[PDB]
Amino acid sequence: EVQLQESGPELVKTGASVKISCKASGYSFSNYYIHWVKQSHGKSLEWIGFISCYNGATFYNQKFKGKATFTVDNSSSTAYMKFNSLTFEDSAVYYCARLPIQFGNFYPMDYWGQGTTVTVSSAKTTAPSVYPLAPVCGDTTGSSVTLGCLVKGYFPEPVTLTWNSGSLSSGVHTFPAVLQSDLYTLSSSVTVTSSTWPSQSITCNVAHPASSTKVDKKIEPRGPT
Amino acid sequence: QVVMTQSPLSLPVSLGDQASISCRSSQSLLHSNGNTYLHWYLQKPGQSPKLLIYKVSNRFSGVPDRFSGSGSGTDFTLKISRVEAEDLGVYFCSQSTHIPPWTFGGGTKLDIKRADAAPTVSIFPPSSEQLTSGGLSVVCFLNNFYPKDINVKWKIDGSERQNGVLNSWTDQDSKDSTYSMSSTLTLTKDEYERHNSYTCEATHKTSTSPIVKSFNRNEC
Amino acid sequence: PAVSVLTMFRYAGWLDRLYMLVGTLAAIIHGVALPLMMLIFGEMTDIFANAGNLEDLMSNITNRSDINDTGFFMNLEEDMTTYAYYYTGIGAGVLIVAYIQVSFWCLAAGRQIHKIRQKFFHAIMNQEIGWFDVHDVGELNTRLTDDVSKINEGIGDKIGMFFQAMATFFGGFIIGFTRGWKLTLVILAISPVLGLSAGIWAKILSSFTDKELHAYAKAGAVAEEVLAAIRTVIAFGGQKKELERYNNNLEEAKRLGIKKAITANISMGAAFLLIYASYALAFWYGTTLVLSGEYSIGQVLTVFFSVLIGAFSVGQASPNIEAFANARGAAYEVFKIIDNKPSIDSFSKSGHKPDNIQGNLEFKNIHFSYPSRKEVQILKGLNLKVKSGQTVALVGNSGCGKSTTVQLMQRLYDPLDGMVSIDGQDIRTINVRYLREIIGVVSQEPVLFATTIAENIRYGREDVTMDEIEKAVKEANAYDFIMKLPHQFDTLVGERGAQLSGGQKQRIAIARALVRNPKILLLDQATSALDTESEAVVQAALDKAREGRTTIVIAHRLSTVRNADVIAGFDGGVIVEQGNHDELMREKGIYFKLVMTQTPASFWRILKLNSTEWPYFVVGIFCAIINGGLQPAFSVIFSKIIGVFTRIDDPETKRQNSNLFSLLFLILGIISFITFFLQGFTFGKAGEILTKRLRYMVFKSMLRQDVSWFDDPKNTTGALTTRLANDAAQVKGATGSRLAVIFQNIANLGTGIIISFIYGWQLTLLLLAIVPIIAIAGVVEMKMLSGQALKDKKELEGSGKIATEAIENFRTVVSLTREQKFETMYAQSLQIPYRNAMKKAHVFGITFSFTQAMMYFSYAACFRFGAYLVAHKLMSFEDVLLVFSAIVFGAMAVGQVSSFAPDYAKATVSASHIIRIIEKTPEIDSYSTQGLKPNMLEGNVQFSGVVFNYPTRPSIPVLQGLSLEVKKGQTLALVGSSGCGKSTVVQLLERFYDPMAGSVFLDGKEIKQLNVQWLRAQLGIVSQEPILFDCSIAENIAYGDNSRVVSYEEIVRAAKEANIHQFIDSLPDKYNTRVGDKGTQLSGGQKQRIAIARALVRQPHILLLDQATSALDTESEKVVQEALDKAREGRTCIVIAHRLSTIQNADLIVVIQNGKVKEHGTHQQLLAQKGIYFSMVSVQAG
Ligand SMILES: O[C@@H](COc1cccc2ncccc12)CN1CCN([C@@H]2c3ccccc3[C@@H]3[C@H](c4ccccc42)C3(F)F)CC1
Ligand SMILES: O[C@@H](COc1cccc2ncccc12)CN1CCN([C@@H]2c3ccccc3[C@@H]3[C@H](c4ccccc42)C3(F)F)CC1
Ligand SMILES: CC(C)CCC[C@@H](C)[C@H]1CC[C@H]2[C@@H]3CC=C4C[C@@H](O)CC[C@]4(C)[C@H]3CC[C@]12C
Ligand SMILES: CC(C)CCC[C@@H](C)[C@H]1CC[C@H]2[C@@H]3CC=C4C[C@@H](O)CC[C@]4(C)[C@H]3CC[C@]12C
Ligand SMILES: CC(C)CCC[C@@H](C)[C@H]1CC[C@H]2[C@@H]3CC=C4C[C@@H](O)CC[C@]4(C)[C@H]3CC[C@]12C
Ligand SMILES: CC(C)CCC[C@@H](C)[C@H]1CC[C@H]2[C@@H]3CC=C4C[C@@H](O)CC[C@]4(C)[C@H]3CC[C@]12C
Ligand SMILES: CC(C)CCC[C@@H](C)[C@H]1CC[C@H]2[C@@H]3CC=C4C[C@@H](O)CC[C@]4(C)[C@H]3CC[C@]12C
Ligand SMILES: CC(C)CCC[C@@H](C)[C@H]1CC[C@H]2[C@@H]3CC=C4C[C@@H](O)CC[C@]4(C)[C@H]3CC[C@]12C
Ligand SMILES: CC(C)CCC[C@@H](C)[C@H]1CC[C@H]2[C@@H]3CC=C4C[C@@H](O)CC[C@]4(C)[C@H]3CC[C@]12C
Ligand SMILES: *[C@@H]1O[C@H](CO)[C@@H](O)[C@H](O)[C@H]1NC(C)=O
Repeated sequence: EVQLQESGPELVKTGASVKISCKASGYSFSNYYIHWVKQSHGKSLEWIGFISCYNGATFYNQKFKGKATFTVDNSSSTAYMKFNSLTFEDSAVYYCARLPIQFGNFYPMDYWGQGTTVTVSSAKTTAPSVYPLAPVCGDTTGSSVTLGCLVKGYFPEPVTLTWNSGSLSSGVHTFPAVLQSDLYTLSSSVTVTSSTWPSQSITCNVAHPASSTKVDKKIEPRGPT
Repeated sequence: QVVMTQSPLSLPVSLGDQASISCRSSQSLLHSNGNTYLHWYLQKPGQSPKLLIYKVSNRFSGVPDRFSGSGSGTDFTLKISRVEAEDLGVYFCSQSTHIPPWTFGGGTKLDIKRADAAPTVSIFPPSSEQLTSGGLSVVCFLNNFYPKDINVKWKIDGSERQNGVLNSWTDQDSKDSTYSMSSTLTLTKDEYERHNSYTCEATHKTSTSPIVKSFNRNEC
Repeated sequence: PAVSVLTMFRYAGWLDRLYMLVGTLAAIIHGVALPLMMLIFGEMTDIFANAGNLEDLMSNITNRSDINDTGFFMNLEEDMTTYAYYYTGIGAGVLIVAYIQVSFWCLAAGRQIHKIRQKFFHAIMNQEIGWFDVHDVGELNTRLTDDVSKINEGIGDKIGMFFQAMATFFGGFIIGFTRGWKLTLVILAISPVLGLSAGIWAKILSSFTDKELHAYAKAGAVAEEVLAAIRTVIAFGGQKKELERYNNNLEEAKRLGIKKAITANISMGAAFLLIYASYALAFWYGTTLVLSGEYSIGQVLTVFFSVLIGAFSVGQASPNIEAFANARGAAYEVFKIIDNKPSIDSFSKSGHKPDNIQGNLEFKNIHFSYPSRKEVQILKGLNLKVKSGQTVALVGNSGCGKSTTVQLMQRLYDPLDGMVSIDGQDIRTINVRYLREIIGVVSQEPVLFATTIAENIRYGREDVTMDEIEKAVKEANAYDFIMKLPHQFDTLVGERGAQLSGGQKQRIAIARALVRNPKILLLDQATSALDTESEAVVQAALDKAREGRTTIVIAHRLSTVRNADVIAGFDGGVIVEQGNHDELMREKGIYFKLVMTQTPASFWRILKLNSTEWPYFVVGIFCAIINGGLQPAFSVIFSKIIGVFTRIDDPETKRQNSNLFSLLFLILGIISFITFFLQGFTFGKAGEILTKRLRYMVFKSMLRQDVSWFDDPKNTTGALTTRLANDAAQVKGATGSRLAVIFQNIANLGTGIIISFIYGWQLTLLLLAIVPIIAIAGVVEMKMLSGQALKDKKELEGSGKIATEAIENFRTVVSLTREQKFETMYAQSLQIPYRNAMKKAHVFGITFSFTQAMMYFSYAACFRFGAYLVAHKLMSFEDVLLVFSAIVFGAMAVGQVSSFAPDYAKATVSASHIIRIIEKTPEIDSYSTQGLKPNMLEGNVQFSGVVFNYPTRPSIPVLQGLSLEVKKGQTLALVGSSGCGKSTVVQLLERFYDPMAGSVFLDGKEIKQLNVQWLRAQLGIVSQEPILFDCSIAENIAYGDNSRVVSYEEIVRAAKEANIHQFIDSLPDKYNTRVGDKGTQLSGGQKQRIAIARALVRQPHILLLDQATSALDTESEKVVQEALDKAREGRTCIVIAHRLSTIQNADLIVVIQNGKVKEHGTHQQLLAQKGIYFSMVSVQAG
């Protein structure tokens, strides 16, 4: 069994430095290199650099010289990069993988760490603003009706949105959170039968456990407004 | 740097037949040795990227015999044989034999190959609490469509707008195997009280005319 | 027969136990320097290996700065220096630890031997003469010498080296189990066969310098038999049978030497096969594991080297327990003698001290038997008394009781029953030192110490002044000859000094007894073989000494029996006759019977000696260049199999190159085994052929040459048996082995220095400046393994002869009670080489330490300069490892090769001696077939004026013009006096010499021009003492006429004319009864009859009879005269004699003096002329 596994996910502010660790466990740690790579959101994996893992002789990429620095710890069998001089562009998911030293470059990176993410923030905690969304006043013609409720402006992730606190699972299309202006935005919707609404009561229950905020807005039909 | 270009961006594979991915270099990966190095990794969602095919023809110890490599020069191919439900990840192809940029490939997801379908577009008006707070936020849902080829477009009173807009696509369903997405226009309050015809465009490959949905503000 | 471990160290103080307890810890700390050296070597090769992979990755980036290929390589350069300090630490901390390891064991076991040696000699000297009668003297002397040398080598330095080998073993396995364990278990699976082969090779190595005189000793006995008596061999024509007798046993010794050489060299070759096959197995599994990414190359090198040197150290720790295994047996033989307590204890001082002693005495019923000869009781029930001044004498039976009471007076034995009491006081309650202080004795045959005259008087008493000595030697009637002395009393007298007469030593011995000032003077047969002209003056001297002492004279010349006071006679061990002279005359007993009866090297010549076996030398040197050239092949294969890992490559290319190089290790192992076996076998055969052929040729050319060559004291039987026994096997080591050494070393270092100037030269100049010291390291370690202790024992010979000189004549010392002088004479002569051995231990320890310290500083300096030279890209790491491996391991290999062979200087001086012996040719060549070879059968020998002097000394002319003619058939006899040389013309008849002026006219013909083998074919000789051989009596008798076809019937005939024929028939296995030390021993008369029968086998025309006196049987005289009278009838005889019972039937007797016949004629004529013959009849008639 060979297993590299890594730290936890970060939530660091802009300008600070972060240390992320790759605890190699299950092999003879003092031969193989350790290669640190970076994957952005939906892009090709770039390559940052490696460490000699016997005497700490490092080699960086060209773009990442200076704003990264690696260090080893042979006793605990880990490897670190202390990632100074943060920008917004350095929010990614970072992996570690090993290369043997007797026949490196002529062998693949045979085992990879699980990879854990770095999230550069610039603001502080803010409450969500749960708005409900009604069907359009005017035309109501279809035998299937769609109900949604928007959550805008919160920070930071996650938010547990659930219609009726878990009694409705018939088309809840919960969407991923979208970043804009360093403020997240989630949305969600469900399609129910035409005979259910507004004849029955239904609502979502937004909970934001990062700020202990639990809001329960009941949707209403658009009448005069 | 060999500027690698793995060039399917997705692969609509069914469940129980053959799949085929490319991997196309930008300089020939023949070393002075008689060997061609480029390797093939499976990356499951969330977990660590595993190794499946290395040194294009060989096979790593542990992976089943459904996998096979091919090709030489500047064109390479992995071949799944009779795909199960367990091989659904994203596949990419290191490397450069001209180090140390050490390039990697783009990636290729997989699919479950639904039959074609049409979206059910829905526009929701701005909420009354957003009318009290002082912004506009109009949201368009459109659900249960296949495949993932769409370009939604927002048009106000017959005039286009490509600023202040979001898009969020969900991923593949494991119960019906379809997609859905959303767009949201976001601006100030006073922009909302100048127009009536708020429209959307559903440019899907399964129709010629885009499915337009609309509502008018001044009546309710 | 061995002692326990806690007994051998019982003669150690506390400084010796401190020396051993520090030497053990220094042995263990020196034990674990080599596994730690391999650990730091593995860690360094790991550093150099890791940096190299990074070099190429960097190499493909073209814009990379020089400071870049400095930082990775700067780090390599900086790390190297800390390991240079590690190596200098191990070197300077093994220097002082090896110095404490060697110096504190040679000291602590030279001190115990220097105590045990003098305590053993003191234990020998304080023993009973009865115990000394049972044990041998030569066995005891050899016991002293070789047993104390074995106890010196058994605890000397072997135990510290044993602890070092065991500590290296344990350090090797601890490093092998804590660095990486799978490879250690793999090599430990084949560990027992490795240790077994190393143990066999170590037993071969430590027992290298050993002469092996067990194969040759049959021929050695043949040579020491024949060369002990050479005058007989030339006379009887004994050449071809003697050479065949030598030749067969020599062939057997050749065959045994062949098998020993083949076994020794296959035992060396199997060890190198196991070394290289273990290299192949361990690197095949090591690069199965390092290509799986589990170890590195550092851990593979470290656990492989450390487990290998562990298995070979338990290999080499076996003979150092063998030496302690047999020193346990030698210490029993020493400690049992030093354990025993004598019953009389002549060193103890507890008895009485009488004063005013006069010498009253009483024998009271003594019943005594010998403790050696137990079965017969000689004395019983004796009762004799004496008063003051009464000179008692005793006469009677022969040798029974004449000596037992003269020994019992000094208390040499206790009586088993009875109690002799001196002056009414017990003899066993006096202090025995004081008891032997008051009684003097003069022995029958006096032995004299090889010292000066005055020092021989000094043994009488150590407080005497020279005035007393001078008045004693004038008092004892000895001053006449001693005033004709060269300078003074410092005159060297002895068997190596002036060869004196028996009466002179006799009267100086009574003079020593007079300086003792005895009170009960004893005399036992002071006229054993003394002439009548000296017995009168020594009798006069002892008659001057008789006034005032209780004298007991027991001697011959039964005339002072008249002047004696009281006489007694032996009767079956009970003396019952007592009375004065005329009273014994009227008793008419045995005394009446007495008065009735009496009254350039040139090394090409040494190889030119072996010009017949060049089809062995060609395959020998063609095999030796191959066998001494595969050390650079091992260096290049080791360098490539490590340099395949300091480069980046595929996995499969690395796998197949490692498989190829492990295969080349196994192929090199099989080739090295085959070439060691053949280089052993062919030089073994071409050495033993020259030993056999050179021994046969030197024996043929040594037997042939003249009689005068055997007369010089540099050609003795001992020296010639040494130069025949020891020198063929020392010319065998200057023809083949020297060529093997030169060709192995010239391949082993020419190939190394040539390829190490090809690859990297700035390192090999440095290593070539170091190489002589590490070659000397190899040679001094190989001197330590076998030959260190052997040299020292030849130096100690000052006390080597004092002990054997004072243990032979032990009876003289115990009579004198002067043991303390001999003990201090031993003590100071032992005190000087003890200090010399301590200085040699303080030299050998420091030289053996400094060579090892240079051996580790070679690693340090070489790899530091190698790292600097690598970090500027002009040598790779594999080339630095190649240069180091060649020009270090080749230097250790030429050290071990140049010391493993035998020496050259002793070999070339032995070759010069053999080449100067085997080619020289005398004038009387005994193999010259040329000559007249006539048919003469009458034999008229006519001398005419022969003038002769011996070549051993030209200072005394002995023959002055002798003319002598013998008539046919008559028995012409010749008798003379002392110093005249009665047998000179007797030896000259066989041409044993050649006189200067004059000639022999054998029927008018000179012996110069005859054919010598014809002359020996018609000539028979009788010797004084016969020379008997280790064959049957049929060939001892049939020896009389060699080169013949003599059969059983003439042996029967010569037995008829011998009167031993029915004596042969009285013996079982009649002619087959082998005689010797393996057979029976005969009396003088029977061996005389053997000689006469042997000479009379030939049936010659002329006989030569040469007889001497001092026979003790004296009853076979009539039978040897009747066989001579069977020969005095038709065979011309020449007779000398000492018994004058042949002067009547001899025909023409001659007086010989001044080289001239005094007078011709018969017996009555020369007796009536009142010449010297009148004097001999007047002497022997009284
Ligand atoms: O010289 C010392 C110090 O050892 C070293 C120290 C530091 C560095 C070294 N580097 C290389 C080699 C040795 C190094 C080692 N002696 C060298 C000589 N051995 C001798 C010896 C003698 C003749 C031929 C071959 C051998 C070799 C081993 C061996 C086995 C059984 C009995 C004796 C020996 C063998 F038959 F296989 C003993 C140890
Ligand atoms: O010189 C060589 C070859 O020896 C000869 C070559 C040619 C001819 C010869 N002729 C006669 C005698 C020897 C000859 C011998 N050294 C002797 C010293 N070794 C030492 C050594 C030391 C102690 C115990 C065992 C060993 C043996 C080998 C070894 C391995 C690694 C490091 C050092 C050594 C080992 F651990 F297995 C090296 C080879
Ligand atoms: C000047 C003299 C007296 C000092 C002698 C220095 C020697 C004995 C010392 C100096 C450096 C020491 C080494 C330091 C580090 C190591 C590595 C460790 O894991 C095993 C022991 C080992 C290998 C030590 C062995 C003993 C050592 C070699
Ligand atoms: C004295 C000799 C004849 C006894 C036999 C010893 C040799 C031939 C045997 C004993 C133990 C064996 C080893 C035991 C373990 C393995 C693991 C295997 O996966 C590779 C081969 C290897 C390394 C074997 C090689 C052969 C081996 C070393
Ligand atoms: C007597 C002791 C030393 C055991 C000796 C074992 C030797 C003879 C045997 C055991 C295993 C063998 C190896 C097995 C496999 C091969 C692969 C071949 O392509 C090269 C030779 C090589 C590498 C052999 C070398 C010889 C070898 C090492
Ligand atoms: C390239 C040239 C210089 C290499 C020549 C090698 C020479 C210098 C070396 C290699 C082995 C050496 C020999 C090794 C052994 C001995 C035995 C000694 O009792 C006499 C010197 C002698 C015979 C040496 C003479 C010089 C020698 C022959
Ligand atoms: C390139 C030239 C300088 C090489 C010359 C090599 C000379 C300087 C060295 C190398 C090996 C040395 C020999 C190595 C071993 C011994 C054996 C010893 O019992 C006598 C000295 C002797 C014979 C040395 C003499 C000098 C020597 C021959
Ligand atoms: C008379 C000549 C041969 C000197 C004998 C002692 C030599 C062999 C030993 C004793 C001290 C040792 C030195 C100890 C310290 C170091 C410093 C290091 O940075 C280089 C090696 C070096 C310099 C060692 C080289 C070898 C050395 C000089
Ligand atoms: C025999 C005598 C005269 C010389 C012996 C010492 C020689 C063999 C060795 C001992 C240590 C070695 C030195 C080790 C350290 C360095 C410092 C490095 O930056 C240059 C090389 C240099 C200077 C080496 C030159 C050779 C050297 C001095
Ligand atoms: C790298 O490139 C620059 C200019 O392109 C040049 O100045 C520099 O010397 C180069 N470095 C080396 C080691 O050539």
